[PDB]
Formats: sequence, C-alpha cells, structure tokens
Amino acid sequence: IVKCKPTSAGRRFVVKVVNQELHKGAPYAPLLEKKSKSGGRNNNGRITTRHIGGGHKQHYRLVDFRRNKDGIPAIVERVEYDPNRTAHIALLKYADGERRYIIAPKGVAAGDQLISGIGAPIKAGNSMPLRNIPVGSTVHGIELKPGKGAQIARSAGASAQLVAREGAYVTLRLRSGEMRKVLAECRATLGEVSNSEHSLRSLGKAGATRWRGVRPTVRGVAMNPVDHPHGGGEGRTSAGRHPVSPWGLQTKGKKTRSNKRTDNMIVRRRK
Amino acid sequence: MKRTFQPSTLKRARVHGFRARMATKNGRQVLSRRRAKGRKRLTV
Amino acid sequence: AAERVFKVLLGPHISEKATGLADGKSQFVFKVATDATKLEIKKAVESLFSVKVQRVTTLNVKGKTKRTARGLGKRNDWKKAYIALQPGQDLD
RNA sequence: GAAAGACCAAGGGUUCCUGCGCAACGUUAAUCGACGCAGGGUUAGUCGGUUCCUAAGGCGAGGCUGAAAAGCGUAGUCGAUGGGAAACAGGUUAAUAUUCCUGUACUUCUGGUUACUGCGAUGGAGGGACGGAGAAGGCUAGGCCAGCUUGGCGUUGGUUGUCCAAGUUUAAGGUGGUAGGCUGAAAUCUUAGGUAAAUCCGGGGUUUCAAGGCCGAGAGCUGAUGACGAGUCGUCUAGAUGACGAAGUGGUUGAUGCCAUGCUUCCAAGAAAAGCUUCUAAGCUUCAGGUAACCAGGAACCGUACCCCAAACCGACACAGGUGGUCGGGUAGAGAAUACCAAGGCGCUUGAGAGAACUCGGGUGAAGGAACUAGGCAAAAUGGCACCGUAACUUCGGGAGAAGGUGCGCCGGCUAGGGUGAAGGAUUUACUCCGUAAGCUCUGGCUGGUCGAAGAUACCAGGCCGCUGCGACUGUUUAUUAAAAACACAGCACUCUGCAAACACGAAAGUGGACGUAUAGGGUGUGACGCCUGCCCGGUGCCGGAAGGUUAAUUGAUG
Repeated sequence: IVKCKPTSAGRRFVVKVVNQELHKGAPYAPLLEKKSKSGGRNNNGRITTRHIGGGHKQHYRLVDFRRNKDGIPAIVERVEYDPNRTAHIALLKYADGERRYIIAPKGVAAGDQLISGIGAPIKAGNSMPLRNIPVGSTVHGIELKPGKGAQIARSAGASAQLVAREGAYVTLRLRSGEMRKVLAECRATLGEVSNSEHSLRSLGKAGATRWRGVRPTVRGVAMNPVDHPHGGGEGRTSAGRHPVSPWGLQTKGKKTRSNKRTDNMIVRRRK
Repeated sequence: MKRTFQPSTLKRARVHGFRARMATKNGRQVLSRRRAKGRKRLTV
Repeated sequence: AAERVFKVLLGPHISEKATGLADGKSQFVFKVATDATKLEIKKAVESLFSVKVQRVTTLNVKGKTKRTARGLGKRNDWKKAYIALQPGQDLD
C-alpha cells in the first residue's frame, strides 16, 4: 500500500496496492485464451447491464477451480496478476509436468500443497472434501455441486468459516453473514484468498474507473420523467416517489430473492 | 461541414445488396414489389 | 480443344502504338477473346501464325460510354494482348 | 512552399492523351476547357486484390425453442481494418510503367535423372505472438563545408582571384556477421503429464565445461573498367536524334528512419488462426513418401489511365466547407510555429475607370485617459531567453512565469574545454586499443571598442493584481441561439443479491451480468478534502411478527 503525492490534481487521492512478490510479466501462455469485451450487451445487441464499456484488453486465464489432481504434489512456481479477478493467481507445477493456475491463498510463495482426499489440513492451500476438514477451519473456493468447481468465497481476501457438520451436509458461515448448508462431498481449499488489502485502494480519479471497463453512472433524478421514474421536476428535486429502479422495482429495502428451490439449503439469512 | 452520405461500396452492397435482400423474407418481398412495379434496377 | 485456337485471337489491334511497337520491338498487339488466358493465346499464335512466342502480356479494356438521346450506351469491354516474339520473326 | 508540392487508400468512372470543333455548358469573351465529335492509351511470379488464415460480427446441417413468419445456436464456413513467398536501378512517350526495354537479382512450384534413405494428420508441442511510457547509445538517409571538373571574367567603381555558376550520382541483391540484444551447453538414465502414441515438449536424477548458440543494423568489398553525367562532335529540320562524354573525392552535422517485436520501468497486465519447425497415430508392403544435387520447364485470373490539402470524392453548383494515411530541402528558429525562399506548383474564369456619402477589413492620431457602455464589449497593451527577486494563503505538491527588475546587436583582444579524427607503440595479429596533431564542428568565461531614437528591432510571442459567489479538480452536454453554477467524477452511505444471483433483453429457448462469486455484482442518493451530519416511525413505503377478524376461485349442507 502506497499513497501518491499530489504532484497533479489527479494523483492526490490515488492509494495504490503494490506487491513485489507478484511476477514481472509474461504469463504462462498455454493457460491463456482470448476474451473480448461485451459492452454490457446481449446476443440481441441490447444493453442488459448498464455502465460497462471500454477498459484494457485482457486475456482470460484458465484458472483451475476444481483441483482434480489428487495425490500429485504441486510446488508453487510463482504468483501472478490476473486482470479479471481481484485476487492473485498461483502457478502450480505438479510433480508430472502439468502447470495449472489456481486462486492463490494467503502465504502465496514458492511452497507446496497437494489437493487430495487426505493431506495436511493445517497448510493453507491444500484442497479437500468438506468431510475431512476440521470444524472451525477457514476455507475458500467452495464447490456447491461435486465437480462443478469453486463458486463461493473466491474474491480477494474472502473466506468462509466451517461451523457444523451433520449427515451428508455441512454448514459454513459465509462472508455475507449468512449460514449456508453445503454438501459434504463437495470441496474447499484450506486458507483464505490472497489479495486481502484490495479493499484499501482508492482509485483517485474519474478515469481510473474508465480503464476498469466501467462506464459512468447517471442518476435517476438527473433525468426526465420519460427516462426514469425519478425523472423531472423544476430545480433540483428529490424523486418525490419512493426510490425505485429505472424499471420500477423498489430500491431501498425490498427483498428480491424469489428462488424457492434452494431455501432449505439456506439455514440462516444475512442478519 | 461533413454531410450525411459518406460513400462505401462494401457497406452499400452489404446493407442494400442483392444477397442481403434475398437473405430475409421481407427483402425477398422488397424484390418482388420492386420487380412487380417493373423497375430497371431493383438493387440499388 | 481442337477448336478454341480459332476463337481466341480476334485480330491485330491497329494503332500508332502497336505499329511503332511492332517495328521497334518484336511485339504485336492482338485483340483477343475476353476470356483468354495468357497460355491459350500463346499456343494459338504458335499454332496459327507459325512463330515462337516468348511472352504474352494482357490487359482488359473498358468499353467507352457514349451519351445520346435515350441515355448512356456502353461499348463492349474488350481484351488486348501484347505478343513478344523472338527478335527476328515477324508474324503474318 | 509541412503546400496552393509530390503520393497511397476510399469514392468517382474515361474526367487521361491527340486530331477536329464552339451551338449549349464555363456566372463575361474564348481561338481555351474537366465541354461536343472521333480515334487512341491502362502490359506484373515480385505493387495491390483473388487464392491461405483467422477477429469483431454474420450465416449455420442436424439441434433446442416459438401461433405461423421466425429466434438462438453446435459441427461448420464466411468475414480485414490484422497475420502468410519474393525486384531493384537505369532507359523509353502524346498518353503506361517497381508492369514494357536493358542490366542485375529474388521467391516458389512442376516434371525428370543420381545416391543413401522412415514417410505420415487438421492430432501433440514449438513458434507466429504483439501493452503504455521513458531513455541511452550505435548507425544511416539527408544537410553543409572543402577539394576536384567544366564554363565564366562581368552593360555602372572593383572582380586571373584567397572570385562566380553548375556538377560533383550509382539501387536491390550477394559476400561480410560488426556495434549491440537474449541466452547455460552437451551426453546419459528415468517419467502418475500434453484426453492414443511419440525419438518432440514438460517433469526428476547423474556427469563435464566455460563458450556454445540464436538474432542483429551499419561500415567494407562486390554488384559497377557498368548505367547516369555538364556538355563536345556529327546529321537534318530555334531544336529532334547517333556516337563520344569531364570530375565523380574528403571532412563534419545528422534524424521523427534503422538496430528495435531490443533495453528500463509502470499497472490498466496488453488479438486469434494459419503459413513455418517438430512429434508420432491410422496406415505403408516398408517401391510409395521424404531429403540434397543436377537438368529442363512454369508462376493462372483480376486492378492498373486520370482526379484525391479535389472543378473528377461528399456538399443540387467549376460551392471560402468537409475527407484516412505517407514524404518533407535552405537561412533564421526550440519547432513540422513563423518569415523569406528551393524542388515543384500557381495568378484563385468578369474586367476598365473614378477615387462622393455610406459600408467593410486595416494604418496613424493633438490634449484627456473608461468620462463610453448593461458590462473595458471591441481595441490598445503584455509577449523570448538567461540571471536576480517574488506576498497572502496552502491539502506542503503548490500558488509562481506571482508581483517586479537587469542583460541582449555588431566587431575585436585574451582565454577554458567538449566531440570527431590519427603519426605511431602494444597482440588475442584486425570491422582493435591507446593516444598524438591539423582540419571540421559544438559550448563557454572576462574585458574593450562601436552604430543607431531604438539590438528577443521584422513575423512570432502571458497583460497583471485585490475582494468575493458557485462547482473540489481533468472531463461531458442542448449537431444548428444556452458550455454553465448543469451532467460526470474519485470518495461516501443506504439497500438488494449464496450462484441456474439480484437484475436486463427475450411469448420461449437463450444471452448479458460473468467464464465473475459478497473486498463480487445490481439499484439508489450524495459528490475531493476538513469539521460534522441534530429531532420525529404519526402518513406512505420497506422489513419482521403472531395468529383474532375479514376474504377468491373451488366445495355443495339445507331450504
């Protein structure tokens, strides 16, 4: 973490997260594939998500979320930057050639881990089924379906806490504060995800947003009654309506989860 | 003072060309109207 | 074909440029059929005029467009070969 | 004259050239024309396209979905603005030329013959293959000076000279492998990987050694005792042509070009696929196939004229407009600004007078110096480089070029270096070091003298200061009356969303969100920063809560 000096009016509030353990250039090319931007647009060509546009050209890195290779020890070659995540990625050389990218845990460096059915549950980085990990141990990159790959707790500095095992299931507490019943056969990696100081950075200027591929956000009250329900009015108005989406859904408090297939898997909501 | 017609033969032939009209149902009936009126060109 | 030797060459193009070129170099400008490759108007000159051809160059010519009453009319786009020969050996 | 010059793409489509013409077109006349009539002109293995390959996106066998029409999509196969062979100089004209001619190359294919021979895929690896910025350096084009050749000897002083003018050219490619950049190299043993295999790549172990290797400008030599060359001689009609044709060297300054897809650095983390190198599979009968040599032969089709800071494109016009990319000389200059010019191009298709008011675009202006006016609007002013000096306030970066002041041209005198360069001395004996000297070029420092009213003398080129309102700032907007205090913004907070996410577009399939996963993603309000952000839950919404009343379809008792 470094703070830039106000030598120009745009650098005054840039707070920059700098890591020198990250690898200087040249990502491992057989694990990269092409990725072109969407603009937030559909196969109808329609904007279906506002405020996406521009940014830097990025290769997609083939991050392994499954950790299939059981009983093959993989040393960590290096830890790299990934444009399309907030975390960092570790490059793992398995004991039989076989380089793969994973999500890096804390303790990123050239050490060793072996994703398997039984091995070293105090090493942050070993991936296991949720049956044979202890209760109370912090995990990340949890599968929801066996063989689907990691889906939960995989942003920068994110983790879940395993709280109770019973039956074919196991309960773990998520970073959002909600208790989730997850299957016991599905897997998780011991530890906590790498770039945990990501939340301390300040972009600093209007154009550090635009080179993330985020187009500006124009408010509802700045518009006309044709454009938004928050709409017109003489002078500054206040959106005399209750606050609302551009499509008319209420904004400030109204619950929108209507799944009802998976309600039994959720044993405690965000409270 | 840039004007509204900026010519390109490729954009010409791909928006209004023969095969573009005969790709869709409505362009095929553009050609059948424009052939029923008896026009000399019918693909402009 | 046994034919197509008699169909490709359409006559010597007569002009001042063709005349000075036939005198100075050994190159004879023939009007040829509008789909004639360089080797089938090399075999035809070797077949019909009994010479040895060393090179043929070609060029499509756009027919000119004349204005009158009832609009623009176009002349036929035609084709033109230059037949380089050995430095003796002038064809007839 | 960073174009009003030369050129490429697009777009146009004969406007190009030559004869004949002048009705109409040309804002006038026209013998002229981008106009009329008729002829001619566009030459490619190498320049562009096709062909090979793919991006966005399209279409899409079957397939999922949809009243129908159709939508979306897998295999696929189109799709360049990107990637894949190779030609350069000189001649030639009315008009084409990297295309024709001449000379010298280069790349790739086909058919042969010779010899030894593991060939083989789309499949595996390799490679192609790539960001922003910032720099050293090393060269080269080009520039300039000197020498050399040829001509000259000046309409008015001088000009045989230490004078003037012109010219002092030569490409690709071969050979060279240099400055420089990256890099461990070889042998052997093994192997849970690269969805089969693999002698290839990846992984592991062992042994020896320090220089291999792979790139890579440019100089040199060769291309080239050739072409080009001021001109001479000769023929003939002031010129067209044949032969001959002088000098053709050295020093400096040098790029925005090349080494260089290099190197350093930073986050925003920087195309695919083929050609190419390599590996085996299925097979071959291991003739075929491969690999070198040699010989003969080939490289299709299409575009090429002309216009592109435009009278030929887009603007109804021969219209002060617009239109992508490339080159870029001298002197002054930081400069591609600007001024005068070179090569080159042009006099903008109505002129002649005249010299009123008024109108426009300028020049100067007595004495005042904003009294003008809604308002210093306009104008006038300031304007550079070096040095000195510079306030409040401040987020410590600023403010600040604050404010203000001094020097500036020319010619000498004396004096400090820098860079090229090399007479010779070293040995790893040559594209090498060291280092003399001149010559060339680049900066000083100090003192004089001197001319003008005036020395950043022209063009060029900040006016400044003091209170305050608003918005933190850079940015955006009402194409064509509003550029702002409006929008955006970093930052902030609320709220939703556990993944087949909330949400959006879709009668749906599907797709975006996202190949992301709560430090994530949507919505909303506020708008850097500093100090803060008080009271109210009645209304309305949102969230939760019992379970009492009410309550719909559906039930169908009873009368």
